[PDB]
Amino acid sequence: MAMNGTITTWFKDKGFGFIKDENGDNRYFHVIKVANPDLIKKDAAVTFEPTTNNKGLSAYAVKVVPLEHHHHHH
Repeated sequence: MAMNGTITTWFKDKGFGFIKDENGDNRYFHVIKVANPDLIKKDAAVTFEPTTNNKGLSAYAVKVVPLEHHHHHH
């Protein structure tokens, strides 16, 4: 459950985006399902577990690769 991919579309207003699976499956992940802060996003690299729409399989512990920089907020 540790695969690499990239963000193809992102809806920050809706709090999720779309990522292409190594398996060729195009599926969406939610900022809540991301282990890294929802305040940190970048399309240049993601690591995630394979999943489907929330009608079948669920997703959790998604990791987005940082740019060696972050900020702390309340």
